[PDB]
Amino acid sequence: AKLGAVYTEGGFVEGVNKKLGLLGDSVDIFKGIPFAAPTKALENPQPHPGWQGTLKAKNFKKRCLQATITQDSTYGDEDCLYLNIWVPQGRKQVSRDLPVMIWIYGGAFLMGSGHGANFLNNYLYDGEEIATRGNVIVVTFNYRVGPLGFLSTGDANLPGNYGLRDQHMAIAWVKRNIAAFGGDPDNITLFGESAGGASVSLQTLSPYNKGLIRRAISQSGVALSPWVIQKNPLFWAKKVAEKVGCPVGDAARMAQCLKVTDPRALTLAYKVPLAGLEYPMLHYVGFVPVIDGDFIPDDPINLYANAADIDYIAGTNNMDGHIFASIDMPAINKGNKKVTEEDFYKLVSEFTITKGLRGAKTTFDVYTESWAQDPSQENKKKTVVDFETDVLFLVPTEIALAQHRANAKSAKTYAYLFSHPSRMPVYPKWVGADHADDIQYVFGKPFATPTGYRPQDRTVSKAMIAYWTNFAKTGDPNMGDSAVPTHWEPYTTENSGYLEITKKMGSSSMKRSLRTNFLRYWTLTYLALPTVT
Repeated sequence: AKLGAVYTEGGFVEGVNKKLGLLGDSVDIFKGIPFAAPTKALENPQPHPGWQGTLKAKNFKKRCLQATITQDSTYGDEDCLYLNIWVPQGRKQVSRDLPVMIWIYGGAFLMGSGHGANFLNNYLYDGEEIATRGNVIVVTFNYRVGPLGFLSTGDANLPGNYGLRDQHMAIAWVKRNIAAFGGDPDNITLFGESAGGASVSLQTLSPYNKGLIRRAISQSGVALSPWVIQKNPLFWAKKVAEKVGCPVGDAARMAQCLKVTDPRALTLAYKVPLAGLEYPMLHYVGFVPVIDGDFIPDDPINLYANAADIDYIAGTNNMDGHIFASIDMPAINKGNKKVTEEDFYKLVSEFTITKGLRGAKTTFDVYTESWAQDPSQENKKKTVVDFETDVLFLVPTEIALAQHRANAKSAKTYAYLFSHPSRMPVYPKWVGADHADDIQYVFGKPFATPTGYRPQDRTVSKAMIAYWTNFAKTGDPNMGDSAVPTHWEPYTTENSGYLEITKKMGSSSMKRSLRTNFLRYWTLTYLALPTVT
């Protein structure tokens, strides 16, 4: 079929019908639809005026102004609030009442875009595969990142979270306009990975979204992950100020100077160091969401009631912390490099800053019990990985899973562990998936570009897309248009089980207590420890 021209609040818009096979099936593709007025530096996103006639939505638009790969130069543009839609069309009647999935990309909050991940093959967030295979509409979009999206003074001079508002603007635009495209506005499901999953989590927790979101999915990132909230934004806003010439004496004088400073200078202001250096990487991402008593009313841990009727899927990857570990202690991946005990303590010492040497021991005490199964070999090395996976992703996710059940009313809750491997690990037991590995399966890359994947990869992808889009459709990953290889049991304080995703989905796929030992340590004792200042 075909949609042709569609009426949106801002006016008509025309996409591109892409024939999918030869019997009539296709997909309508809109790229570059504006959901918010061009942006003013460090100012909240505003409504879009509209345009006259028909907007030709055939090409992606610029990603938001952001640092480049080498933090050498900048690419993008401040006129980036655009979104793209994919609508699976059948052979007769155009589609209607389709669940709607809105993707929110990650990138440590410093970079990314709706088309974001790309190359000479094909962009990674293309929603054609998810759209057509799950019979759902897919929206991707851009939101301000880096200083321009999260610079904040920690008060009203410069509140921060401009990026989160952009997300909000697009989710709202979808709510009021996705019907014209054949989507069910009361069935919007948000999904994202890393900063994307933290963002999905933060949006479900914000009162600004009352009545907008029906369900949500956090892939390796929830609002509780330690890297998500910037506890001392002002410090950061000063660093930028210095570098760009603004006075760092009055919070209010420096904020108006920054609003006028060249957007590009602000973007390049701060530069994250090399690769193997001084501290852990967490200590380096600074431009992030902030607890502003407005969009994020209080610490996210006290906001879950706001997600009481939002079904929720949250999970992490097998070796989610691998790559981060491999930068704070390169030894991990060298079959001839030693892993010290003093080293690992220097590290956990860093992740436990706000808890003094006390909190450094307690943590060190818990993670070290290895009766040296491998003082410096396959074991103590992996515990370095598990420390990173736990702090950055597993534990925060488990705390959010629980906090979401404990506040549930109608909301169902589901957890997962992604363990399918895409590459030979270093050690034969460290088999699994690294950070971000899940994206390509959720986006159906094994089908998109079959030639770059193994049959097993296609199998994992087909399963994950089926679960995600049955969930988007009914709130039950098990129920919908796609068969799933195995029943996925809802998370409850009691059962508190998760589904392990691998190439061999079976009944033993449903696991339970995952290191309840550390979850327990962290929540029961570390958290209640005295925060030294």
